[PDB]
Amino acid sequence: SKTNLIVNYLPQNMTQEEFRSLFGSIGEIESCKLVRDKITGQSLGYGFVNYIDPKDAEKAINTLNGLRLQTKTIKVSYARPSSASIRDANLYVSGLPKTMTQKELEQLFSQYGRIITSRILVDQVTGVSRGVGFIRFDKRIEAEEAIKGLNGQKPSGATEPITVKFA
RNA sequence: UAUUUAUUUA
Repeated sequence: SKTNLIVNYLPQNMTQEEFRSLFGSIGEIESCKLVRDKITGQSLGYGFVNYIDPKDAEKAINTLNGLRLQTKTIKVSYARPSSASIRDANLYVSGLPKTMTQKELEQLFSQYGRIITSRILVDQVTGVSRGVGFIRFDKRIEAEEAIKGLNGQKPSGATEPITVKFA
């Protein structure tokens, strides 16, 4: 992209001043906004930062993505143009073979579009995959196509079909 | 089985 970034997985405890201070350390900011619930005013876990110089947005991604704050590992990337088309593109998947890795899950789902995020849930105790997870596509239409082409199907070597639905 | 609960901001 260019100068506008979206920062995800922000700690519930982080303040906008800390937000601006952390990203302000990279370079001049034209504006930034820790997103908050319109009624409660509490942080929603993410925010945006728009740099003056695109080279700084690049440096922000290169240096701050993966930074661990409190219980979070923040993610820094380019904000896609705000559009209703990117909303509601998150899927809930179950029945996956527990042998499946996240790399394989994305390879499976990527046939239908650009993946923004993927996550396979694991058991705290045994540590074994639970065969469930989430996949968020770039476009709602891509998620709809994945539901149609993957719900009730059996992946590559699977013996059991999987369920795909909007989160 | 709902995520590092929560990726598009008067």
